[PDB]
Amino acid sequence: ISHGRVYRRLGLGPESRIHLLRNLLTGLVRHERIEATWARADEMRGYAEKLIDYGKLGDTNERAMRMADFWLTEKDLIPKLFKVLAPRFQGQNGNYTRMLQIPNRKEQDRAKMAVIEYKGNYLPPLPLPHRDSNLTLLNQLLLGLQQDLHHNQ
Amino acid sequence: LERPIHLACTAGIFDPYVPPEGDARMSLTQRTERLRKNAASQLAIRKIREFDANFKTKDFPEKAKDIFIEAHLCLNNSDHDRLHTLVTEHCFPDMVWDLKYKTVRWGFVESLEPAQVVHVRCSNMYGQVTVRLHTRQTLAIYDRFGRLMYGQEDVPKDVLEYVVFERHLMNPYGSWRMHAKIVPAWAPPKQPILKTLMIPGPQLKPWEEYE
Amino acid sequence: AAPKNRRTIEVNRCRRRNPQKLIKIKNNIDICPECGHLKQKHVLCGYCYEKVRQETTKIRQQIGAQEGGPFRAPSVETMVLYTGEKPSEKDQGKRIVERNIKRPSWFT
Amino acid sequence: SPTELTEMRNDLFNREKSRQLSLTPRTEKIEVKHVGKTDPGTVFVMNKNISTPYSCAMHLSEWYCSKSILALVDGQPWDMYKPLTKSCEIKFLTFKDPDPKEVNKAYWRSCAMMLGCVIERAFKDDYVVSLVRAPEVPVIAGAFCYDVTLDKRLDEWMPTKENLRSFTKDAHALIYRDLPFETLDVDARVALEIFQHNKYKVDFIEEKASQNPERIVKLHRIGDFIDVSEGPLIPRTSVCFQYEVSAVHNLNPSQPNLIRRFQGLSLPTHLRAQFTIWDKLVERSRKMVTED
Amino acid sequence: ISRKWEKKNKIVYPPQLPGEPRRPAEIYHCRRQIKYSKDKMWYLAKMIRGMSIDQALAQLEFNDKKGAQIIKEVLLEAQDMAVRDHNVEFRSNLHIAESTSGRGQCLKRIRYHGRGRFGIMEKVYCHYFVKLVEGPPPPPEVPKTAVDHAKDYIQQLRSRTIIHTL
Ligand SMILES: [Mg+2]
Ligand SMILES: [Mg+2]
Ligand SMILES: [Mg+2]
Ligand SMILES: [Zn+2]
Repeated sequence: ISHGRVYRRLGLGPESRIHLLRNLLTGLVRHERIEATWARADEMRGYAEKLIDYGKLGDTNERAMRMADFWLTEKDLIPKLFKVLAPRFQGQNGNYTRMLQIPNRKEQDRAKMAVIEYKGNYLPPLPLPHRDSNLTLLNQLLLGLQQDLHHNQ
Repeated sequence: LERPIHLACTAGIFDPYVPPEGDARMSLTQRTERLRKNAASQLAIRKIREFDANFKTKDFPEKAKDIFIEAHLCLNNSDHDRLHTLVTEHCFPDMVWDLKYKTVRWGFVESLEPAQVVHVRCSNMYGQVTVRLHTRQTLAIYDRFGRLMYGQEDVPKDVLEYVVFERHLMNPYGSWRMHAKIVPAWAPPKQPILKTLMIPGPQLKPWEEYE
Repeated sequence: AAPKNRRTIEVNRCRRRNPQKLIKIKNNIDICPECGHLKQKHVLCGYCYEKVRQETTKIRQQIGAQEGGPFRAPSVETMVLYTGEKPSEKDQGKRIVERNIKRPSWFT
Repeated sequence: SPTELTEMRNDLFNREKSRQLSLTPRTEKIEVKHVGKTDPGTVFVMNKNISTPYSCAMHLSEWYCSKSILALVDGQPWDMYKPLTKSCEIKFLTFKDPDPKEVNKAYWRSCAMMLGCVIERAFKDDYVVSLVRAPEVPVIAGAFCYDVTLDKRLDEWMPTKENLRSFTKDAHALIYRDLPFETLDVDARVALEIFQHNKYKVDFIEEKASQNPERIVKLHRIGDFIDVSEGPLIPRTSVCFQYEVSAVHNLNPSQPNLIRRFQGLSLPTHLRAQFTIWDKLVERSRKMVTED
Repeated sequence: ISRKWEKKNKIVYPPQLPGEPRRPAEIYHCRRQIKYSKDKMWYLAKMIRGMSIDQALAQLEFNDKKGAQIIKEVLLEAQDMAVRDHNVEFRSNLHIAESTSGRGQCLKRIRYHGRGRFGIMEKVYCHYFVKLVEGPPPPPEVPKTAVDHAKDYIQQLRSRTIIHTL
């Protein structure tokens, strides 16, 4: 009976879970694109989004600095969070991270894998799933339906 | 190797005779040409006479023709034992290597024109005689499963080929055996395989890009 | 508790060939438009993804040389330029990573 | 009798096939190069006038066979089952291409032809049904249209809902048969002979023959049914999955000969539609279509 | 040990006469000493039975089992020799007629236990066999209709005879 609980049980315990997640978050901020097991990447996605919000609060905020200090073990990253990532995501209200499933791991444990990144990074674009064009057969028929309904009141 | 390896034939042709463009006609001339190159080739004939003494260009084409017909007919029966006597060790793998697990039906239709010796050479000592053959033949090759993959069951097509025979003059038990065929550049292309082929393009790893 | 009788191959064949124990056939396998290799509908193409990361490693390798040591992350945005490209006015005051190869067609 | 026309028309169709098949003696090899994005550079050594683009797809893999609806031979759309004629570069088109304009037309034309086949055999042999034309309508119109002239006896009978439902049942039967769309490029003379009785078809053949420098006219056959075509068609009738004969509308200026336009919608297996989406599209396919 | 599966590719039939259906090609291939349980390999071999070559490869590429890659590699080798050596025209025109696993020669080792007791462990090997038959996969299985079931029942009734009498 684990109804309503919003966390995975990871690592050696609750504290170990935080540290495992913290290490992934630290890697994500530095490199902006990280591969982990799909479950662990999903666990860390929420923290990645909330960290940007703390960065938006501002450099001078004391709580933001303490939060940034705890989560970014490599302390050179803290300037990056407040002066690079937060300015980038000023317009958005959320959805800063992009997470997609990668083919399973070829390492005899066949782990389910994911790629987690921050949006807007400098790295080569991921091969995202592109929806079909309006020129396809089904789309054109729907486009015809849309035009008639809009034009005819 | 303590014992020297024994070779009864030599791979290749000592001097590859170049057929004259247009020779495939009127199906003299080439008869004169062997006379014309007598210095290069008659001397070879003279040496062949010494070790043989019964080598007459007049009668060799008949014997040379006979070997050609019989050698191929072994392919139908697949009598490799006979065929080894008829052809040299250089010729044998070329004829038979790709016919394994296949059945070939080959027959000889009447010869269009008389066979003629066209070029001979000598080198312990080997003597090679090139002969010119124009003949109509039939060929059909099948799969393991009996399905036809090449040729037409029974239609005669005229063939002009130049076949090199060879003999080991020194050996007492040597004989004239089919050795090689010289293909002229001007020859028309042979019939294509019945089936259709895919020639794969370059395979590229993720790093690479097509060009 | 230990077995009271040997289990016959007739019983055993019913256990290990029951449909519940068989490998399910997958209906979500599709071919990738760009590379022409196989993929699952909900999963990224592994061939195309393989291209992206190996280019990423090349970029990150160049980054390591420029920084030269740990704890040298910039406080300014980063940008990658390939041979034949020069920083624009908007590119002013941003770390530039230089790559010997030409700009990949897919990368823009 | 109508059965006789099917027999005689089929005989002429087969006679032309053998004549062209016999026309090519021996085997001549044509090199056709794959120019598509995937598997680039592959060269298919095919036989002239016998092999088809489907055979090239067979060499590569089953994905090409299942997903390829059309081929681009030297920049022109070709039927998958139309024998290749000369050395060229070939590319395979699918329904999910970024701009599948040519594929959409071929699917639309084929579905219209399937409508004609159903109509001919639907009515009782007592009445006389004559196929006039299949107007070329944009896919945006929302339905494919086939024009037909029924007997004067039915000059004021209109199909009911059950009658229209009956038509779709025949169409689905055609799909289940999985009949390949045979292709012939034939000179006017033979096409006119096959379609001598139908005045409407005859004039259409004349137009489509004058258009080309020679008298070549495209003929396509589904089973026994035969028809003239505006261009390339789908490989097989199994491509269609959802099919509907939406409605029939009488063309008002048809006093000399009452022409009734038949309308329907279809979608391939590759692009299926959800239940609700299909219903809404079907409703919009029951409205008149004006060729533009 | 016996190695008859390899020999089957050497059978040569006589030329077919003009009035006869074209014989489909058959290719036999195997990989012998595979470090993998035959019981485990059966499931992978079972799944691809009857499928086309491309369909079998697609399913194997996305299976997480160790044996899937082994079977896939064998299937690709079988495909190449079919076209290269057995006069198969189209690579795609192939289906899995037979696919099964057999026991290999195994090695006996010692499994240590708690109190100086031991057990005999087996280092298991297995073989994998396939036959590829040219042509589309045979049509799938069609279940009996209700009318077919009724017809069989009536035949049983009509077969009844008066038993143990003249
Ligand atoms: Mg939960
Ligand atoms: Mg122990
Ligand atoms: Mg045991
Ligand atoms: Zn891809």
